[PDB]
Amino acid sequence: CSIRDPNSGFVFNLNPLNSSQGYNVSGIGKIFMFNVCGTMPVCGTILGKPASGCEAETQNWKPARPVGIEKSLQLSTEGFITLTYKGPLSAKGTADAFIVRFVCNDDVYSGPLKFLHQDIDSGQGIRNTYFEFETALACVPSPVDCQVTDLAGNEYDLTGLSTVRKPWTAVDTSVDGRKRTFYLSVCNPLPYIPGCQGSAVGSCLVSEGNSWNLGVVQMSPQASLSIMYVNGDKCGNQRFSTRITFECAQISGSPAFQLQDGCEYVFIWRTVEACPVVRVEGDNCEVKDPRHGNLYDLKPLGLNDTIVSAGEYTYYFRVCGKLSSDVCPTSDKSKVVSSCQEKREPQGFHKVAGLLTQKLTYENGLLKMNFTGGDTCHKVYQRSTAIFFYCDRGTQRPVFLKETSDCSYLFEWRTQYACPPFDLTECSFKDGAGNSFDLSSLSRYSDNWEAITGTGDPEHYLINVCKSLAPQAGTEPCPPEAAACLLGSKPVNLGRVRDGPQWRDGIIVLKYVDGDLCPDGIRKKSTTIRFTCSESQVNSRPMFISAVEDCEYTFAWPTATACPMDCQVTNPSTGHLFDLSSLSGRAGFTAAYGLVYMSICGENENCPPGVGACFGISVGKANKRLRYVDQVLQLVYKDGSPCPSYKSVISFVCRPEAGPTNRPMLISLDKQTCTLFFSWHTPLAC
Ligand SMILES: *[C@@H]1O[C@H](CO)[C@@H](O[C@@H]2O[C@H](CO)[C@@H](O[C@@H]3O[C@H](CO)[C@@H](O)[C@H](O[C@H]4O[C@H](CO)[C@@H](O)[C@H](O)[C@@H]4O[C@H]4O[C@H](CO)[C@@H](O)[C@H](O)[C@@H]4O[C@H]4O[C@H](CO)[C@@H](O)[C@H](O)[C@@H]4O)[C@@H]3O)[C@H](O)[C@H]2NC(C)=O)[C@H](O)[C@H]1NC(C)=O
Ligand SMILES: *[C@@H]1O[C@H](CO)[C@@H](O)[C@H](O)[C@H]1NC(C)=O
Repeated sequence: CSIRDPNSGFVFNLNPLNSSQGYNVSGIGKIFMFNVCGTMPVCGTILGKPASGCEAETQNWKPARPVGIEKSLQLSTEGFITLTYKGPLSAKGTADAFIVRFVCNDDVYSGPLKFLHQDIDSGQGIRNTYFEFETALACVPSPVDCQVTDLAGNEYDLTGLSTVRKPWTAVDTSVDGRKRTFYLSVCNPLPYIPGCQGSAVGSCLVSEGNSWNLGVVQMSPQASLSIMYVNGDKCGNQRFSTRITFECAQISGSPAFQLQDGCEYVFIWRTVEACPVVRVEGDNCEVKDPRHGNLYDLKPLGLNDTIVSAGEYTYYFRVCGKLSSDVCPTSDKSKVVSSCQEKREPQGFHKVAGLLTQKLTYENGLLKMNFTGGDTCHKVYQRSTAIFFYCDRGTQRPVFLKETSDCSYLFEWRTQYACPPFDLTECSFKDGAGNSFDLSSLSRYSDNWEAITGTGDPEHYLINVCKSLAPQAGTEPCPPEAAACLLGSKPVNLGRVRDGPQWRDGIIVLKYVDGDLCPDGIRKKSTTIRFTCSESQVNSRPMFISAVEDCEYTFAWPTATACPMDCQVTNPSTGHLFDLSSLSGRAGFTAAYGLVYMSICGENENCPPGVGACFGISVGKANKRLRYVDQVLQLVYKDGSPCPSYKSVISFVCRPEAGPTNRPMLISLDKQTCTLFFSWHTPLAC
């Protein structure tokens, strides 16, 4: 059922509206039903044909005025889209008609079908009936409002995704061969891409110098969140479509190509923009958290003037208070200075950077302060000072970020004062052998770990290491005491922090306890994290393993962190262990000069005992601290004879074949530091 707008040049398709339940509405004491670009087998059979529309009176097996033998679709005088189902020639040479108009609504897809009126010419036996059908398919390809509300009343905004300077893209290749780059836009047309322009192209595939428009910017986002772009260029008998499913997540994600269902390309987009927008203003330097319920109080940060240095300038500000420092002098009028830029001489001056304010704003889990009303910059702008507060264990000094185009001076401050109540545990332990383990690097204060489960899993798992969870984005927050959490019906506490990690039956176990009540109503849920040493897993995530009787939850985590902290050293990136013990020995070797005697990993029989190298005079004591640096193995022999302290740096370099003269060579003598630099090309370094 497809037509062209002469004003627009767009190809409209109502194809997607073929449905099976069809569409059914009341009026004039009877119910009118039909389907679109499809049949309505209920009340069918005009001749032997299945009928597109019907009529009946009810509340009914019996149909009436079956219609759909002559189907017609066209633009009227307005340039508005009309579909006519004419039925059979009853009498007097005229057929019963259904006339249905398609009216643009960006916000809905198969939007309310309302009966309008019917014209009754009894004289000519034509009972002609008139309908309106709201759809986004009627809308000409144009940019869309990118703000959404769900039925629960949570507001979102995906404008973040559309405002980017770069075009979002998902690359995807097959087992061998196929290589393609998906361009996605949100609510706005794609940026200029060679081969993809059309009218309002939302998703585009480029492969082998062929571009495909896989959906036009048509319908607004729907509520988790979804967008569909439809009416892309021909795919056999159909036209291409793209579905993007948004999911609320800690990261600023990219859209990831998931699968292809006929002519529809489906993507999953895990991003922070998809998270319910909730924002709150406070005064008296305090603000209440809408999710947890706790009160942030930043008054403690204002008990002294805060000084931050930048390049040549130096910034003074007092949190929620008047500056005490003898700079930017201004008491005149009703202006209380809270922020000052001082450019130190030369060509230095003092500029007021912000006035007193005790307003603390909370915007989607960030705390902000803006000191306004400063000295004029760029004729029209008043200098302002913004501080962004993030949760952290200790309240460290703020750091200068940048000056905006409107002379807003931006500061980040990670401080515990921005952190809800939170439990903490010692995260280093030792095994039976005395090897050191420290998982403290996996403790996250601003975010949490998202567990890896199955790809369709309706539930997500949040975990932190050796502490209770950081605050989470959304309006369904976990109980504050939880260190692990389940996110179905309600947020489920899976366990609180009690003890640190322990070597239990030859594996690293972290146990959280006293979560929500188990279904039997006598026990409380507990979580076990089983850590397994894996050098390659450097950014790894915990994999959810099992949930026994909705009571015992178990995760596994292969990670490089869980690994223990003899002339051998490990490549920190690959894990290949280089052993230089096979070269050691009191016997040792000589390097060209006069000569130089030296032994590695051990002492030499020509020098004083305990000295690694000498000539004749000690040039360094033997030692065992081997470093891997820049694909080279390195020893430093220090504390030698007096420098007219002599020292020897020995560097081992990869050589796939053992050369005809495979002995170390003195490559430098630094006279300013009395340092002897040796290089040795040996197959042992590969
Ligand atoms: C801490 O608090 C202070 C106080 O709240 C905040 O500082 C303020 O920042 C405001 C920006 O939101 C700024 O308002 C601006 O007033 C200027 C005066 O010239 C006005 O030009 C700005 O107007 C822009 O937008 C309006 C409405 O759309 C337009 O009518 C106007 O022509 C300007 O349009 C352009 O810039 C917009 C963004 O600024 C663009 O969206 C828009 O596309 C358009 O771009 C064109 O012109 C731009 C140059 O102006 C150019 O970059 C672009 O290429 C195009 O050529 C706006 O009303 C306040 O002036 C400022 N406070 C003071 C004292 O001046 C500060 O943000 C706070 N810090 C934090 C953390 O928020
Ligand atoms: C309409 O959809 C029905 C059922 O959903 C399917 O059997 C049929 O092939 C579709 N027909 C057209 C005209 O697209």
